[PDB]
Amino acid sequence: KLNHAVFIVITPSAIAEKYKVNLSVARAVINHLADSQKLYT
Amino acid sequence: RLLEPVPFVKTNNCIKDVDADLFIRSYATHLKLHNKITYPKWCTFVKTGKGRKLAPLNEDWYFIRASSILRRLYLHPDIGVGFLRRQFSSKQRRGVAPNHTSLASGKILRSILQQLENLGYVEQNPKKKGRRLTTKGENAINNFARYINKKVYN
Amino acid sequence: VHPKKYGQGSRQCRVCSNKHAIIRKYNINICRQCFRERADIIGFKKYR
Amino acid sequence: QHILRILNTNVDGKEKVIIALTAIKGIGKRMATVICKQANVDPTKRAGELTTEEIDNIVHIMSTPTQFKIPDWFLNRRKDLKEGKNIHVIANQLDSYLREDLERMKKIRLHRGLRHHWGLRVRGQHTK
Amino acid sequence: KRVQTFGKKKTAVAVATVTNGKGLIKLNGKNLDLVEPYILKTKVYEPLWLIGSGKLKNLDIRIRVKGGGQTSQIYAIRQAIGKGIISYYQKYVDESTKKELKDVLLRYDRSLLVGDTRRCEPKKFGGKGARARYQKSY
Amino acid sequence: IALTSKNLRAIEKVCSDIMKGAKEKNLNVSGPVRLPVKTLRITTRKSPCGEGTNTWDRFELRIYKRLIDLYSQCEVVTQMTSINIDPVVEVEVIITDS
Amino acid sequence: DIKLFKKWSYEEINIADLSLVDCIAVSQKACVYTPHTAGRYQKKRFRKALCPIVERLVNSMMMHGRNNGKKLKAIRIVAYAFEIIHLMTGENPLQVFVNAVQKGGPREDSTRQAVDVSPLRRVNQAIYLICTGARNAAFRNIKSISECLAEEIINCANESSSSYAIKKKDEIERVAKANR
RNA sequence: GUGUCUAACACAAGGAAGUUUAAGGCAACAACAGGUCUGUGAUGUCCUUAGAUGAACUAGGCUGCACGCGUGCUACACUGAUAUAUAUAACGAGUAAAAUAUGCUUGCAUACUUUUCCUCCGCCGAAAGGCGUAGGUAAUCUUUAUCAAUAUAUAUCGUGAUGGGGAUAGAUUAUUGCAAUUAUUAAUCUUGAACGAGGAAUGCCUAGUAAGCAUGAUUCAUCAGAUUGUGCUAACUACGUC
Repeated sequence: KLNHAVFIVITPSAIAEKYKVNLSVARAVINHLADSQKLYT
Repeated sequence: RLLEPVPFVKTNNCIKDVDADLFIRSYATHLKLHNKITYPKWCTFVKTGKGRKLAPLNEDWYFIRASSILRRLYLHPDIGVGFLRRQFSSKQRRGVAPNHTSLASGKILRSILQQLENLGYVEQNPKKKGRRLTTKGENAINNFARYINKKVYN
Repeated sequence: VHPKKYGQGSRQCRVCSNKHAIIRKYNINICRQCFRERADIIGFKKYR
Repeated sequence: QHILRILNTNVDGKEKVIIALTAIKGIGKRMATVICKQANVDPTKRAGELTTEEIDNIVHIMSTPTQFKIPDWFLNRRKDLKEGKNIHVIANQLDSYLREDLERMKKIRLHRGLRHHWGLRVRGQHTK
Repeated sequence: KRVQTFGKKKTAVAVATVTNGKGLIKLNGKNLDLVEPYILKTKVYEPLWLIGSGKLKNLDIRIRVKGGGQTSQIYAIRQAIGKGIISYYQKYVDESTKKELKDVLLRYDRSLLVGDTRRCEPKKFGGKGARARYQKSY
Repeated sequence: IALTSKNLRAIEKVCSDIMKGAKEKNLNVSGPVRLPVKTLRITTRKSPCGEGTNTWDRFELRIYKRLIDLYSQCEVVTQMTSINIDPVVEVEVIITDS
Repeated sequence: DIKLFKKWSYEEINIADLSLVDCIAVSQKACVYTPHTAGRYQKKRFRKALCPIVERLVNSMMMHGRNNGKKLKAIRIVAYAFEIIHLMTGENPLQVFVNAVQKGGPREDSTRQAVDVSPLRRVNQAIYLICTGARNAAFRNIKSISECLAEEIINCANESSSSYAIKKKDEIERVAKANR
């Protein structure tokens, strides 16, 4: 809908909801934070 | 995920102790670092099998595939090119019609097989079918296996 | 005449010469309608 | 700024560069993948932050395959009929040329031409 | 020396070779670690907990696998390990310890003591399944 | 010596006969080796005109192969073979021994 | 003693309907160190009771079209779902799951009249309702099936009317009451 | 325990298994004016039988297409597609043309030698495919202590007919055959339709089943979306009632 742009608990769907973004953008935020499926615990 | 505690003893020196993907990527990266392997040229353009249609989308895939073949070599001693084509097989979507099995591209396999042989890691004998491993290559695989085994352990 | 060496006219049921329903499995060359008469004398027996 | 448009006024920009290019022509995606590689751009990047020069290079590669390592078996419009070879017509020119081919077939008379004129399937719809 | 058993679910057969040893567990040419699916990893780790380390530590286990897919093969391996552990304690150690061990294994489950009873039913003409039939129509 | 038949009882009868036959000249035999059964399977539709429910029946011609072998001179085994034969079974002699 | 995935203690009890406690995997021999053992669970009338409830939950998750035969994946979905529940509240997810199954079971149902409901059937229906609700939530939406299952379980455990299982149970009971 | 406490049944325990253990095969009496004379030198009668309704040979036709109803396949996505990696299966099945040398008038004649069904392996080919050879009468060689695909593991998309979907079409080089031109079949690149999980109706199914996922065999010179087998991945729900 409008949940997709480039510029401004661990799990990608929540991040995608919270900032209103794609799951690819969520994963990139997860990767920046860190600095199939995955273990967030 | 990467490492779990277990009670039993293990061999600790072979591919039969190793995470295949980690080993395959590491050796491929090592080989590219060394620069013994070449893509080469035309192989940047090609497709990997009609069951895919596409290609691996990674740019270092040939080295990865070469390394993956070398692991299959360590498992299966005297294998040849038709065995390789069959090994790398998948399903092919036939359009509206149902799936049937489809080989990987035989030239890339043949090229790797030849290249490894030129770089001395395998030897075709008059005996039996195809290429088996050279000792120097095996000892290197064991050394890389040892590096990984230490790296996880400590 | 003008001969054809392959496809339907190249073969027949050995017993009856008809070109239909021929068992070429194991090189029998008999149509199953003829074969089921003779399968016992040929040595086959059904069990399943 | 960030969602800049693409070839023949198409508004793509948050699409990946491959996905944008495919949304023109090349959506068997092998064509896009090789063009991306010939350009040497990152396929993960988003279309609207390419500069015009990158786009021009891509348009050049798509338009002219001749100076690139692209083999005849890969090519769009592979032999082109007459003794004078032409290759890789693509896009609206391909569509126009194909219309010209159907017209040429019709004038000559070929079964496919005739079926195109009737409005019948070449492979046939089979009874129903 | 050597004691021998096997396990058999569906097609799959896993033969277990239990020799006097030091705590090694193999599956053909490959270490026990290389089962791969996490669920089926636990399934073969299960008997290791049931007999603990110090009763494992004077025996080596080698297992030889033919037939079936992974879930069937792992259950065959698990059954072969169960029977294997018991056979070693019956041939070398003691009957009373074997009975004590078997009690533990029984308390966990029957499937590492007694194999599966399920086997395939043949296809019969008039449908894709064994029993399931092509649609009737009017 | 290899024995092939489609009849169980005839092959087994030959087995007892060859065991006796071997002991007559007190020969050194390796025990009879039963080779994997081959079945000639025909899965046959019932009905000559293909009527009613489709209905298939499965016919089997099951051939049994067995091998019993002997370390003995060439003449002795061929002569033993010629006394031991009956018409129904298929016999092959492969012995070059001494 | 026995802990699920080597993690979850799952020795704690829930009061429930008493009959429901008998049905759920309270027993030691119904407990396992990681899901899946697959005994023969059709054989006798009450035989289904003896099945591990996690084995039943994964089997329900494994249901429907594309999901069929993906038992390991159904195990991964529940394992992921348990992690999510643990994050959302620090409670033991298995205990929460039992609470959701206890909550979800219908007390009465409707017939051509209205009837009480078997405790084994109540568990079977509850798991079915929670998984079907999870699928409905999953299909063509942002939320992963593990998230949906966790979300449904927490809502059902809470006793929220936004739960698909609670809503369906309420409606089923309400129609049964409406007739009788 | 129940049962005339008879024939017998019910539950639990023991047990690899406890209903006749599960699955097949064989299938009465008496019918049907069911189907099959296009399976048959089984066959009555009738037509026809040499400008033959026989034999044989060349095309075209059986897939035609304003359109209607059966049976199947493929989809409608994120528990998914895409790309790598890891694992693996059971039942199988496999031996009179052509080519080359010599003599004659591009052709003919004669001589002589392989292929023939399965192809390992080694070269060349994006690919299809090609070339060179080796073993196979077959528990031996193809090839089966490994010949499948779903599985599963890590990566790429991120709900938008979207990268779902592959209808539809164009341009290729191959393959079988005298002949492929009603796209024969094959791959390569491009082309990117309907379809947002199906209304009234209605099919099959109770334990390794159901469902999904494959694959061998059958026809076959040429071809599986069919049928018939075979396996792996392994459900739900009563467990009965008229």
